[PDB]
Amino acid sequence: PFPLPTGYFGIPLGLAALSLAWFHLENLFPAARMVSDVLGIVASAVWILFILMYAYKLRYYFEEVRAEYHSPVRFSFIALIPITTMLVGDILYRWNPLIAEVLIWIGTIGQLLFSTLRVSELWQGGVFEQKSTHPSFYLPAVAANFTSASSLALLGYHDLGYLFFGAGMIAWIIFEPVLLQHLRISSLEPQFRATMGIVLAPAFVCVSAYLSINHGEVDTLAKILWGYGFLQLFFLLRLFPWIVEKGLNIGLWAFSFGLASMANSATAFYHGNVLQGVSIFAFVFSNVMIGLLVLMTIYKLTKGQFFL
Amino acid sequence: PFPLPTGYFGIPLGLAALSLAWFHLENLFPAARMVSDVLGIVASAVWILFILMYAYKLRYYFEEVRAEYHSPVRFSFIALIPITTMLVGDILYRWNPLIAEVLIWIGTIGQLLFSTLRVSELWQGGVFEQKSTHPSFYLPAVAANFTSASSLALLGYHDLGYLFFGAGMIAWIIFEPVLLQHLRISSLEPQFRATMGIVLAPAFVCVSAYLSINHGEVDTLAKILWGYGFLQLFFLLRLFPWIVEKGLNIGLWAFSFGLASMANSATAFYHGNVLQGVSIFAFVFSNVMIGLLVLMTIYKLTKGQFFL
Amino acid sequence: PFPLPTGYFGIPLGLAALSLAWFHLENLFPAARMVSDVLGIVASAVWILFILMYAYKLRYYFEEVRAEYHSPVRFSFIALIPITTMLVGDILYRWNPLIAEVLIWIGTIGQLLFSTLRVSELWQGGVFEQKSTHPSFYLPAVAANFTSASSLALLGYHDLGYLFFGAGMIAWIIFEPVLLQHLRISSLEPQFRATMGIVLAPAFVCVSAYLSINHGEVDTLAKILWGYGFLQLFFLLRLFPWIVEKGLNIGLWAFSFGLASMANSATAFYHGNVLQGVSIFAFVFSNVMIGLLVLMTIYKLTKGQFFL
Repeated sequence: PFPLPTGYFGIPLGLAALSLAWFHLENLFPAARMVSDVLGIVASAVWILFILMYAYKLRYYFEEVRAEYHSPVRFSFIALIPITTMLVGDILYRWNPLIAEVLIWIGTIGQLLFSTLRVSELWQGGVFEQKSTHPSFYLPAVAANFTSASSLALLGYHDLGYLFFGAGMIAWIIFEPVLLQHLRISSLEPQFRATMGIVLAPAFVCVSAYLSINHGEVDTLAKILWGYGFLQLFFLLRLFPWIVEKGLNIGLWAFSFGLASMANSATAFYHGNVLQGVSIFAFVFSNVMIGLLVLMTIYKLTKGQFFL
Repeated sequence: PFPLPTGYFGIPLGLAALSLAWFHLENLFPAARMVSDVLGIVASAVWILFILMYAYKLRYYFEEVRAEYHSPVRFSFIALIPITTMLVGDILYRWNPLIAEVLIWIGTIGQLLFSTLRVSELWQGGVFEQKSTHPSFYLPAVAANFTSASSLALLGYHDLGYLFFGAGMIAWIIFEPVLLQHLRISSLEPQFRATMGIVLAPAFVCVSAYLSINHGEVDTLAKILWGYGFLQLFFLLRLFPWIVEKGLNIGLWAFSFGLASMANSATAFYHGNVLQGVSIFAFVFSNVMIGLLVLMTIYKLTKGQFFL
Repeated sequence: PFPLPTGYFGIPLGLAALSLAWFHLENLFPAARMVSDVLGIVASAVWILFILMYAYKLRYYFEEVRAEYHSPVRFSFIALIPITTMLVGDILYRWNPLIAEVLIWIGTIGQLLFSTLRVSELWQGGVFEQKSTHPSFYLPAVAANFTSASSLALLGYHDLGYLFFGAGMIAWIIFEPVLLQHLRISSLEPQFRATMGIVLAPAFVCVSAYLSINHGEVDTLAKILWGYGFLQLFFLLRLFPWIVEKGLNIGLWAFSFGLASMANSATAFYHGNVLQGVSIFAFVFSNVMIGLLVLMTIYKLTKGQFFL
């Protein structure tokens, strides 16, 4: 097998999302920019390492890449590569806007092409099964569109960002019903339980992208999106002992994207003088959870229980 | 078996919702305030009686309470208690704002905790079944959130009300698809057919809550919500002979929440000079239907076919 | 059987939608009004011919009409008659507003009654099956409501148009999840693959109706709707070789409604100076695709492969 699973890309993804969330606090806190820079540099280094390892996989492990691409469930994790690429471009935009725009466009085109080629292929039927409805399916159809929308908004293409954001939002609200019904009916295997944290992602990622596109204006839509996001957060907090029933694992980084988007939207709301206490609580909670994830990853690295 | 099914809480629930709907017509009609006061007092008395009966059930019938709480389908009716509590708090707000706030907060916390502890347990799987997808599932995930949002808006917490309203709205949008698909596929047993009236509830309850939070402004969202609510109302009117295939019963009070929310939104739309004729028709239809429900309940009480 | 399938009504439907889209370009081009008039006249003639054929069917083939009405899947195509009637009324509104209003009201009442009588009857269950979830179900529940909303907006009834538009939009959002899940799970049979083009319709029909009701003011909702519409357009472009695996057929006109609504929304967006390049591309693409459909229909007619 390949040492690095494609699902490990959630580490740089979450770190970059948290870096952007901290970047949004540049003015109110002098060390916020330093924290954002540190997080962004760490995320960029991790993303570079993972991209090189995935290139090695393509060159010498193309059979596994083909298997995961053709699988009805594992293909969704390949969408983490363009998402993390767009996030790294967003990070670099504070230093080199040209490289940032190049990376953002590369990631947007890559994720759009991947969704067109694979997510639409499922409509043919026969390969996708009722037990293939996993939370990871948000990554190609939902998370990628929101990330592309936010990145394009960062580049100034606000109308194209609106298009991508709407695509992601409607895909999210069109897929989540069947996903939740399947979770209610057919449970979820322990090895796939860590991916339940992706259920927290779309609700907060949508509001983060919307606030990025519309210059951080807190409309009724953003408040509604936090309503659902906090409902989901409470639901998953009550289920966390069941998610980690078999123990802590690197798969819990799936919560990282949701937590970082929650922190970003929390900064946006705090800037708007709306639900300031709730925003502070959400930001602190997301930061503490991501710090615990980082500590767990460090412990796994030291103990050697990280790579496969 | 306890003489009071947990589903009988829809009587005070609908009566209180209609009382608030009439309260909204205080200025336009001099006896509207008297009608609202009468409805609110009757609803409060019925709610107090039912709360005492349920406390008796807890003290001496805790086995049945546990069975209904752990059931994947019957648990949803326990959410009627916090909803009725919040509605009674809303009623009392016109007399004792402090008691109203206390009841509203108690109900909001209770329903949020119930949804977190039970609606999220279903995701574990193995207990919820495809045949457990019933209209009653709206009560914990949807109706409770809308009622909490409207109550908080009544207290002045408009942003928290927006959060709760969005949670309820997105929960409704996420659950209704599978519910309607199941209804199309697996029919519905006669004993559960009376609960089909809850399908009418979310569309009108959402617009009622939205108009409560945003100071009764008729936005495009309210018009859209009435569009879908009237579509569903026509759909259920065509199905009413099928719903009462085995005769009228106290289960028809499930329509009461939808009718009362329709009346409240009708008052809100009439105040805004938007579709005044349709608003008057909806208000009159809701009042007449709830009066018919009250007459049926009185007939059952006299005949002795009310308690189980 | 009867020579003309009820699904052939998509020809006048698509032609009329494209005629309205071109009519929206009256001022920009001198020949735009002439093109719109030609398209509208051809669509009206085809609709008159098909209505006469369907009247002949009712008088002398009522058994087939009853069979398609009672079928859980074939009934949806009967909604094409009121939809095309409303579109023809919209066309005639430029010449005889009174006849246009009469036709629009007749079509609105007919489609509303059909949905109430049949779409709601499916909730009884036992006749609708998991394999009856086809894209054609959009026609009675979604496309009809959007067309009625747009037609009513054309007549000046903007609030009633908003009601119908919201009904259609929420019906679309409530049905698409299970439809896409079924498509992913079970492959659509080749004879029903041509109807996959109806999946493209709702996303663009919704934005077209919204622009018609709100005076073509490009709002965030319109941009979101284009986002999802273009996502679905790419998805179906990837799938087109699979849709026509067994060859081209008159069933491909199902794409006509989606393409024409895309063209109409393209005119609306170009008017507002929002994504002008994308608007031009969408308009040209829709016009070229509908022209290809027209050429295919002409070739089928010449080769005697059009009627059954």
